[PDB]
Amino acid sequence: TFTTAIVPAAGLGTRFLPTTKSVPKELLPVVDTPAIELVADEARQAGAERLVIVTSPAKQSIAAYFRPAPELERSLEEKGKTGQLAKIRRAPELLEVEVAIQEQALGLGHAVACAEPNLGPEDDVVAVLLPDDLVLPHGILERMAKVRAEHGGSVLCAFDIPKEEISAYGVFDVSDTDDADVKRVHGMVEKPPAEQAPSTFAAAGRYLLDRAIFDALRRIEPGAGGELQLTDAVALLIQEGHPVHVVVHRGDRHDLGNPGGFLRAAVDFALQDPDYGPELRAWLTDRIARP
Amino acid sequence: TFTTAIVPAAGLGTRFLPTTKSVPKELLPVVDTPAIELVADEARQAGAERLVIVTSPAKQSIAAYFRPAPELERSLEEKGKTGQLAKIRRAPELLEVEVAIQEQALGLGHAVACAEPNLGPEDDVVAVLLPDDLVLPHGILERMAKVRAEHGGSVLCAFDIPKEEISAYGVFDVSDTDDADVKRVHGMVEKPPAEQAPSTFAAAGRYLLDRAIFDALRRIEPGAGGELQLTDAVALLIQEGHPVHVVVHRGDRHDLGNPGGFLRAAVDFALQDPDYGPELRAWLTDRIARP
Ligand SMILES: O=c1ccn([C@@H]2O[C@H](COP(=O)(O)OP(=O)(O)O)[C@@H](O)[C@H]2O)c(=O)[nH]1
Ligand SMILES: O=c1ccn([C@@H]2O[C@H](COP(=O)(O)OP(=O)(O)O)[C@@H](O)[C@H]2O)c(=O)[nH]1
Ligand code: NA
Repeated sequence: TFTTAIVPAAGLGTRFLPTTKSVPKELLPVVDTPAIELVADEARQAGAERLVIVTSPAKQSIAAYFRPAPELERSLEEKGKTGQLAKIRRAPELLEVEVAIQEQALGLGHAVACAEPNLGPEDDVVAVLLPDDLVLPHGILERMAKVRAEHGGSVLCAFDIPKEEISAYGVFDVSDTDDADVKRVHGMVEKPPAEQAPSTFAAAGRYLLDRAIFDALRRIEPGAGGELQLTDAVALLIQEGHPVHVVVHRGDRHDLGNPGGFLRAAVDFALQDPDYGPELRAWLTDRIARP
Repeated sequence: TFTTAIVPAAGLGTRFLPTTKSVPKELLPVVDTPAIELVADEARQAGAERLVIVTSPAKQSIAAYFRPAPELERSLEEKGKTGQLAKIRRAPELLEVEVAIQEQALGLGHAVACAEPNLGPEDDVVAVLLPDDLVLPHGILERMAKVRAEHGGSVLCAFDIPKEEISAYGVFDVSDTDDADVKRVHGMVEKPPAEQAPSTFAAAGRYLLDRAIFDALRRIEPGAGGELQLTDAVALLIQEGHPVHVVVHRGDRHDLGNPGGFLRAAVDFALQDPDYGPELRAWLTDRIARP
């Protein structure tokens, strides 16, 4: 049981210039649907009632997407576009949405800290979903919530990636529990060489964090500019005997962080859509047989 | 010889809801570059010195895209990201851009009519580029200008589409000239059944229009709700003996009007981009051979 999910959405998306000069990265469509909607939908399916979106001053339009649009709805109703009407009603009815402002892009720990004013006394634990990761099928947070129910404390997420390929990620130092997909976390190493990787478990952008994380984020050594390393806040909770576990995702994943990975997501989803799939698959079938 | 290009961009992209509730269709990226920049570049490559973008009040932001971004530019300089800096300076430096408002989306003829106040004393001919078409590899307007230099009057654009796939388009009733890719236009049929199509030449969204089109757009019978169609204006000029020719494009084209056509564009470009091609091709080889 968490009721509040936090989405850190305050980057620029340099890798998507020049589009992200004018469009927030999180509003970019996967086929026809903004990435932020796909992440809100995952959060709702795992039981979120509220979504706190952390954004920069210039990207406040992310949240405006989740507000009703009576005029557009009326216009669409008047033209009998009932299918398109349902699509625009979906995000505003998923859950309650609020914005927290991160004044400057000081990193992920700082972003999470910026959400604390939006929490209530009922928020003993909060979900955190990074919008550049899609984790499929939906439900990693449900597996994580079961871990929290049995062990208390905080829960993280990993992908299983061979050591030869993991050096770009944070890698957990782990030991076994009674469940093979659930590991006790002793720590994390940033970007180990293959030979020094403590495991094949690479950190993924899903979190179920005890409310104690906020106090840990205030107690850690800030960075040069005021960057608060979420990883250091987790290490502090560990040192103070807070239970931290990880669930290993065994499904598919997509990385919306660069245009290449984004395009893979979009093709993957379009090919399953009966409106787009057949005609795109036939086109692709010929396109890739030629230069 | 034209210096002004008009881009009608005032539709809602219904086919891209729910994204187009918040993001103008014409700012959506093809790999990482907004559609509108690709169209602007085609215009500039045909010798346009000015872009008049016709848009709705809701979609004026398509304007800011073409403005300098000082703080963003300085940030990239400071980080030494010379290649990304060039990406964001490309659009503002392509050509002069201005905006004309279409208050309500009453059709393409009405949209073109909205750009008339932006014309100066030398705009005897104007280019029109529909932003949902890409004409590859090198556009077509330079070829159209040559036709206008030979014959006077106005020039249209067609794709060569088999009769059994042509029924979604306007189809020209034509006769031959000396040049196999230039036809004399006698008329245009809307959405003929295959067996009735007067040719395989489907109307494409490029035009080189004599200034006389604005008077034709004033004299044609408005629609049920005030919809002027460019079609009726062209037919009226033809009736009055205005010469109308069409150039048949034989190269490639993309349709950015729907999510399917848009992804085909993105995959086409990414496969030719060395940053994505080889790996994307293999990904695609596997992906299309499974549901
Ligand atoms: O809510 C957030 C999300 C990210 N970031 C930071 O902003 C950058 C993320 O940029 P993004 O994820 O948009 O990717 P880019 O394309 O800019 O590299 C990194 O420095 C993150 O630490 C942040 O401060 N707040
Ligand atoms: O500048 C323009 C461009 C289009 N339209 C009209 O708007 C509709 C098309 O909208 P759009 O091209 O965005 O496509 P959609 O996704 O809505 O079908 C057609 O009736 C066009 O004639 C318009 O009034 N002004
Ligand atoms: Na560019």
